[PDB]
Amino acid sequence: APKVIVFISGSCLFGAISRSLFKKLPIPYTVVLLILGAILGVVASNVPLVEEHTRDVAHMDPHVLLQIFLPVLIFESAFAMDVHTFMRSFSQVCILALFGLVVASVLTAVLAMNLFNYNWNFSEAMMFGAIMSATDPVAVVALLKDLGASKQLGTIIEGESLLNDGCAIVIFNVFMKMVFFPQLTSTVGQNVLYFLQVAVAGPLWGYAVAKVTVFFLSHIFNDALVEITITLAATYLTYYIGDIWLEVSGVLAVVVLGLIVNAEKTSISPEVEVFLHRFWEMLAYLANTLIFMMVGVVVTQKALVAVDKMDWFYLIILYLAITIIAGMVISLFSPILSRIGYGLTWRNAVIMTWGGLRGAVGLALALVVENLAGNDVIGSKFLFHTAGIVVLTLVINATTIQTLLRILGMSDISIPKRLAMAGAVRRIHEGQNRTLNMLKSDRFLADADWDIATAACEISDPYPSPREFADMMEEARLRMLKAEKISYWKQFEHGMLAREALRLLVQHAEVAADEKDQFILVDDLKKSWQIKGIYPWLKRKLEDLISLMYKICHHMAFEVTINIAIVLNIVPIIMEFVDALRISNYVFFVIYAIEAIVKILGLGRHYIVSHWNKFDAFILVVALVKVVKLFRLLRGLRMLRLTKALIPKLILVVNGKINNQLSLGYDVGKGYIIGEEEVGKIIDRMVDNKKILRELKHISETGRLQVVKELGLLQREHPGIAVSVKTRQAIRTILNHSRETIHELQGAGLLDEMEAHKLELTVEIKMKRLMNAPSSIPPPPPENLLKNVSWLAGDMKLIDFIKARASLLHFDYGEVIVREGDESDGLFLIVSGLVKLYGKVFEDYLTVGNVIGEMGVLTKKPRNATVTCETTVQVYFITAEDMNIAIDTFTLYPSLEYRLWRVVAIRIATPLIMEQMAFQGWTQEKVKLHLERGYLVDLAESHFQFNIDATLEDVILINGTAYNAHTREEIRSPCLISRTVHKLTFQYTATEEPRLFVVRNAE
Amino acid sequence: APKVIVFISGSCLFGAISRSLFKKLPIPYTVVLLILGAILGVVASNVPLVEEHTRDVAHMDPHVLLQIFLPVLIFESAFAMDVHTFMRSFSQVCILALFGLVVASVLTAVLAMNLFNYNWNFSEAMMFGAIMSATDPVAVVALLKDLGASKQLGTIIEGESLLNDGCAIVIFNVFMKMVFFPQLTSTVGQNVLYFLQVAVAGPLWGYAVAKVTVFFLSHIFNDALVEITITLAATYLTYYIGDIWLEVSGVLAVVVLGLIVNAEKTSISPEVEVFLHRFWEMLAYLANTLIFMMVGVVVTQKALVAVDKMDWFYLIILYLAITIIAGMVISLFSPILSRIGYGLTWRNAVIMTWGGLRGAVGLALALVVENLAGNDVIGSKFLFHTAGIVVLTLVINATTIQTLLRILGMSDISIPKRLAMAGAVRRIHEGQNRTLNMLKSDRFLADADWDIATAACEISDPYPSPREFADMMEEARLRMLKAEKISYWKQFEHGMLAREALRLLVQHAEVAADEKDQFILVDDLKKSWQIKGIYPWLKRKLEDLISLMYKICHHMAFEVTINIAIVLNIVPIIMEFVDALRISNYVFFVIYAIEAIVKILGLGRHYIVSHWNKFDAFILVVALVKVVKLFRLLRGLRMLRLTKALIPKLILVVNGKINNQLSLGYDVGKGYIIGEEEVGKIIDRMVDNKKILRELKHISETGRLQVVKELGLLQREHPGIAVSVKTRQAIRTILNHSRETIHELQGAGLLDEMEAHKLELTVEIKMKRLMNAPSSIPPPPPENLLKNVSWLAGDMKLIDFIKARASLLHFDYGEVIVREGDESDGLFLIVSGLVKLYGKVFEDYLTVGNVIGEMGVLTKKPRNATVTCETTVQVYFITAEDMNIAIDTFTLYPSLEYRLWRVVAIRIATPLIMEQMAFQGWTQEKVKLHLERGYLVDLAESHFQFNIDATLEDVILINGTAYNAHTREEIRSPCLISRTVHKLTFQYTATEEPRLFVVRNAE
Repeated sequence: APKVIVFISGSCLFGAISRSLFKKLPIPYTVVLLILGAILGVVASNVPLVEEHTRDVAHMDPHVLLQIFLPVLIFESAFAMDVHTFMRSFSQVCILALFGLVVASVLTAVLAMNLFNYNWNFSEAMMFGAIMSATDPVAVVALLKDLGASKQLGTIIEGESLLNDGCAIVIFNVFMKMVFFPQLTSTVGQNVLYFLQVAVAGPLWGYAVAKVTVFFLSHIFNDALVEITITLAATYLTYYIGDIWLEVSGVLAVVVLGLIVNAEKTSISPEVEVFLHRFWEMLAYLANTLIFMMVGVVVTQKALVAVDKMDWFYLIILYLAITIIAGMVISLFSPILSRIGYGLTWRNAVIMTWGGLRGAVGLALALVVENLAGNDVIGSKFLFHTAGIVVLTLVINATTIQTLLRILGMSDISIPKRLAMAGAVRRIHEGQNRTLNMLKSDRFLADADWDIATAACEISDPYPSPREFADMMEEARLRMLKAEKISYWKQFEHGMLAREALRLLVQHAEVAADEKDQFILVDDLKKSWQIKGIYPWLKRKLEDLISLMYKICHHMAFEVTINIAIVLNIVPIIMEFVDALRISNYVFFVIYAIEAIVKILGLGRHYIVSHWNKFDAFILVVALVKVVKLFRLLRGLRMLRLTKALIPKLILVVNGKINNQLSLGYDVGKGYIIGEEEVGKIIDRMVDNKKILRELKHISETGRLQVVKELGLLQREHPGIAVSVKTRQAIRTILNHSRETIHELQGAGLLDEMEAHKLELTVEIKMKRLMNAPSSIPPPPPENLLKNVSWLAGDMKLIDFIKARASLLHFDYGEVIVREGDESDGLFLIVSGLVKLYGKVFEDYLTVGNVIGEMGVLTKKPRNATVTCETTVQVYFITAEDMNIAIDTFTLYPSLEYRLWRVVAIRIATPLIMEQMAFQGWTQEKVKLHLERGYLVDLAESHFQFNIDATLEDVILINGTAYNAHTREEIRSPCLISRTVHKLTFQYTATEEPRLFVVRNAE
Repeated sequence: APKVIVFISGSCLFGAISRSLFKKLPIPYTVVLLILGAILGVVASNVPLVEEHTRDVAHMDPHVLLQIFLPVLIFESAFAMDVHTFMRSFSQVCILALFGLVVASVLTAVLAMNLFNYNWNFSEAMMFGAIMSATDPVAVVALLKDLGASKQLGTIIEGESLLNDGCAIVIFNVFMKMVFFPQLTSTVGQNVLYFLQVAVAGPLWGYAVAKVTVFFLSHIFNDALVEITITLAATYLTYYIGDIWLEVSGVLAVVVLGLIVNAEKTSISPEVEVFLHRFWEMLAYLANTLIFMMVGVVVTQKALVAVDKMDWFYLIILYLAITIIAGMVISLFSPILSRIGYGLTWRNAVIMTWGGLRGAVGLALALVVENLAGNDVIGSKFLFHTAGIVVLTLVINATTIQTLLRILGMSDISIPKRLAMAGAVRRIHEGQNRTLNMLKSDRFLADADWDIATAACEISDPYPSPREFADMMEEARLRMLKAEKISYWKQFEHGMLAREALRLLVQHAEVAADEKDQFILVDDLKKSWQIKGIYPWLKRKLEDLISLMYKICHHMAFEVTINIAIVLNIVPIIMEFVDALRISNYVFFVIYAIEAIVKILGLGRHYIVSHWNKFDAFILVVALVKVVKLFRLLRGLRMLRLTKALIPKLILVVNGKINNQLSLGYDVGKGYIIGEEEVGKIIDRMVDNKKILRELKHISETGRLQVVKELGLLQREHPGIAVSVKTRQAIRTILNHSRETIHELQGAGLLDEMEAHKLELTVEIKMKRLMNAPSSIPPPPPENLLKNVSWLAGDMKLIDFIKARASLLHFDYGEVIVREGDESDGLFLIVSGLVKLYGKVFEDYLTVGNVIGEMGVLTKKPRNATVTCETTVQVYFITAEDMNIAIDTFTLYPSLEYRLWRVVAIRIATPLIMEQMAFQGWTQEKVKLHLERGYLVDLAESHFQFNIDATLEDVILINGTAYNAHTREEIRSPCLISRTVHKLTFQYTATEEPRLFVVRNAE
């Protein structure tokens, strides 16, 4: 009976000890595992009891390593990494990784032939080179994450190393079959078929299983166990079907699964994500520690009795050569691949060519070779050289990478840490001092040991002239970039931005920051919503043209019955090409009679269908009838009916792809617009030069106008996808705000924990259902647009009155609707097309669902902005006389005048509160939500005098000329009343009736 | 080769299907698993291919069920439940569960003897009863959690059922050995020793392994993988060592390990807790579904071919009998055990005697019996009756428990849902409507489909006269209880309360709520800090009196060298009772010479120690020397030096127990005091009767005074533990507030996600290090108390000046220190003892570290409260003339006068802002932290006139008479200035100087 408990338990304990005790040291903890295994190996070589307890795990079957350890170690790497940045340039990175591994393997094999004195063939040398061409970027990515070189460079090298490991395993298997099992006699055509089976069919199987898994996972709500078990069983079944068919070369399939399931994380609950990540991390950790222990013991016991001085000399030469060729491949390949957008600097190339640590994949392959070799010296040489190279890398490179980085670019933390991390630690210290001073004046903690608290609560920092004009210009540019980054992050924390859009925006900000003089250029951002114009649009266009029983027999299972008949009939169809013939013939005749009477009924359909009717008639003609062997399969061509119902599914999937691109484009554009709008208000009081601030305002306005025009045209091009994405945005905003309300209720004590958990559960169910919505919502008719206006919704009589007196107007390109200075003819409502509103110095673009001329119909003022049609525009026109009639008709508390004045009041009051800036962090959304709570009260009830309390947070003058009760303080609209005022009255003037907007505090 | 992949995969798939499809249905999903297994069993009995694919998992070895399935199913139940309420009355619940299972098993066995026609012995019948005496409370606890009957009743029944399952397994094994393996022979002594091995040694082994595991887990910081692997390996090794020694009776050891590890959750990171809980949940889920599938197929294939009508009749009679005896045991046992503090009602007893569902433990035992029986009909009868009883319970009881509850107590949701859940949903709806109205007036989402958003964003509700005087009295009492519960929850969310203290307080509130007329009585709360007065205090007292080389050779390894020598010498000592004798004798002689020269050196220690020197001399006398066999072990009695170093460890563990009790007591007392203090201010403006509010204020004041006096005496009794717990409270408060500051920085965009993660990591490391602090911090000397005063700290010259002129006064019980009306002699500082400050109608208790008479030395006003010594009090006295000299000496910006005025200003201004309550949700802590930011500015610099801005949040008049610039507004101190005021000036009056406190808004 084999003894394994002590070895596994001791490996776990020693891994914990080495992991905890080598946290601070720069050396990796795995070399400690290697030396511990070496000591255990020499002890077992001396002591027989330790040998008995060690021999059953130290010398295992090679299929344990090939079938259990390597799939886990590769799947954890594939599953752990983020893919949304790596899968943008997936094909090119795949090509780069494959080419690099192939060339490095060939140079290592040539070195193994000419330099080494062992009589080694090309197959043995190529397996040798494939072993020593598998790297590990863990140190490089760890030291590049915190240094802030790029978040788009660690993912690239991570994915490249993952593909490197996969192809290294594949070629190792290909050459191991030739070396150790030479009885096989596959030909050139068989080799080509095997290459097609490995490099194409495997990833396709993994992709299909992954797609089915996400499809079934998206329909499970509030069940963590079902999702976890389904995901794990799908992983095992993918591995098993790949393993029994492609042997160890069928790892690529599971790799693909690990990527695809990682990409579609929205169908997986976050608790399921964290559980699966920790699960696979623990499995890979156990495999890693076991591999290092067993290679240590088996390299001390066996491979250290057949070594000479020439072996050590060859190990040193090979260590030099692998570094030389690792530099050579990146020198000859990476500068050509400048299309990545992450062009190599002098520091980055040397960092990623020096931190090429070796890992446990090559050690496992060397273990497999040593097990398969037997008593031959080839396994001993393989294990000795692989272990020596791993040791040399893990010492020298892993300890000297930081020193090399300091030599290259001083390893300096730069500004992000120089200043930011200083602010936080200074204000954290001040808050802690304030809390401690509050605690010292308590009544119950007055006897606490304050030395202990003070010492154990503080934290530590982890880390005129043209020249003057250029200096303030650079300072203002850096300040604007910093403020834009703050705005993007604040938009993220409120749930108004997705993670990918925020990452794109901050990547553009960081790219523009380190340049000498470059702001956020629209051309870099334009590659977020322009990606629709590829083959998906053409494919959707091509499929658009292709597409008593049609209504009475119509149901959710009308054609599904025929589809079920096809699915039931494929099984007797498919057995002919792969006794029981009589029953199959009888059911064939029954189904043929059924479809014959179906076609007889369809003869009354007036032959409307052109393709499907002809194909069904041909099918019936074939079914009604050595040519017998041919006719046995000729009747089996009855799959012409599946492609009739498959066209909508392909249309749906191309709609999903277009929507997935358009959502990211819209998020990027909206975030940029909001960031510029906030930064223009922020930088107004932080610049001490009129020319500099004028230039900054000009460039910001130009960029914002270009972005908004492009977004409007993108909406115009395809309405269904735009309506779908905007609806999803609105629903996400509402759900996020309701979740915030739930959390605020829970914090105030008014909600128990279980009640809050139930409400949060309902909110998450609604979010998961929203994330699987239709990807193309049809645009609404203009009547729905007229009925859904903010000041018209809810009143059926008013809706009928306005709809009866409204007219439709159509305008072409270049027409002018209304010029400046003219009297207000009426009120517009854009229902189709973009339009440009320009006047006095300002210019904006209005799109569908927008209203023009509310101020003109309210205050009877002349127009002040010319409106020109950018496209063919359809508008709704309401005459001003009808608007006056409707105003004088409705006299309820939700008055037409009241709502009409409230809308323009909020619209004119938001910029004043934004420009005020008596605080910080007052975003446009939270300013708008603060102004929404406020209301205006007519002065007729209060005898034209208002008494000011301090319960108001802000008071704004939206109309007329103010007159306070002290010295008749006179102010002009629109203006934010000065903080130091008193109670104000008003005089009834028939020419102008002033009105004001007052906002209370939060209850 | 066996085929198992299809069966396991289909079991997982069918479990997912049944679990998802039967969420809404009231029936449990496991009966669907049973019918699916039955259909598969009849198909395999017909079709041979399905039989080949089913027979290898359907008919497994019984040791797979005994060694893998039952340990997992019991450990998951033990590990999942919370224990801090169940382990309060652990021994009594254990006794109750054991007695109930024993009697019910007896009753069942008698029924299986007399009624059934099978010739069954006592052992077979007792194994039958042990199989059918194992229940499952899952439905009862699920329907009692949401109903809100009691949070202290679900845990009790959960633990009782867990112990029931464990003892059922134990007795099943005991009788299965007698039934199926009768070759063994048992005596009285052998059976007694086996009982001692099972019922004592196993739980002790589990407890010891658990203690070692928590000890090693508490020293690991920032390593999830190490903690997870150590915990899982500890679980396996506990199971293995218990297994190979006790067979299936190691479940007690693994249950003890699960409970003890779950109790000590503070040494385990929360991510580790959630991972381990999900891991064991998934394992138990797989075991459950597999067991139900194979019992279905086996009962269909085998047990359904040997049944008669009499078998069904006996099944019905047994189903009635098990319910009858389940009622009988709870009728005869539970009313006696009413000492737990959770008495049984009429509804609860019937609910917990009707919802006795059967589970997979009994099914697994029946499968084991069926496997062991062979071709005998006993296994068929066992499986048939067990499966029938499980089916009948899972249908009838699991579907009719809700109907029975609605018959008993209407299953009505009561008030907590009637009102609370209505407020939240109404408010949530209003917030959603506000957000939607904000979104409709946007510029980019103006074309969204608002019908879809409106329909998919709304949520649904889950659910004079004495009589008049009594009505308002009841309304006021319910309002006070609700406000107290809100205050306790708000204290929890701020981190000022622990979970156990909050649970105790809300349990007392709910207990007092449903009574006719009963407030929060101090006697119920007194059982939180009175639990010190048990044997731990006496044990600590008894151990207190027991306890050139002592300093020069002293180090961290001085006596540890001798301890290491003892640890090295036990191995040659212990082998005598269990060739190599010469080396052992030589090292014995070497160690004896070493300790002889140690005693020679110790001869110069003047023979100071009495016990240890005598024992060491006796050890040396023994070591310097068929009696040879006795002397071979006589020299082995050298374990008298470990108990010298073991006394401090036992003192430390009893200190830890005392501290663990005292922390809960202090938290309960502090939370009650704060809740009463807030509720007294809240209810002031919510009561419309002077008599009712006077009575409520009187009872609240009496309770608060009693609690604060008891807490002061508890501090007085033992200073070290009190200082330790108060220091831990202060450090926890500071760390929580710093974490809040980090989150607020992250929300405002000024901190990146990675920087915030690093700062949070440092905060969690500090919290984990704080949770493992010493449990007895020595009290400070009075000099440290004088140097740590809030208005004296930081100034070394002032500290020296005050310390030079301070005197120490000692007073006994009953003395009066200063009476009312007398002139202020000076300033006090309590450094030892409790003291009572009573005067004018008010009365309070002051403890160490408190200052009396600051107002008297500031404003030179006569004393207004007599101060009487409740105990022997040591105080620090500073003369008033020296205080005046110090005031007139220091003239820097931190003035003594300014600091004293700020302290008394915050002290006098906190109640005014507390009473104002302009915005609800104002806690005392937040009011204090808001007042801390404010400062007072002297009127001499501003020419005795102050200009009011609206940048102030609150203005308070702490001294003098105010005189505004309008009508010379006159107000008297202390008073909160009316919100409607203007800029005020002041006149220089030599007799009294008005001073005021102004607080700005948040930047």
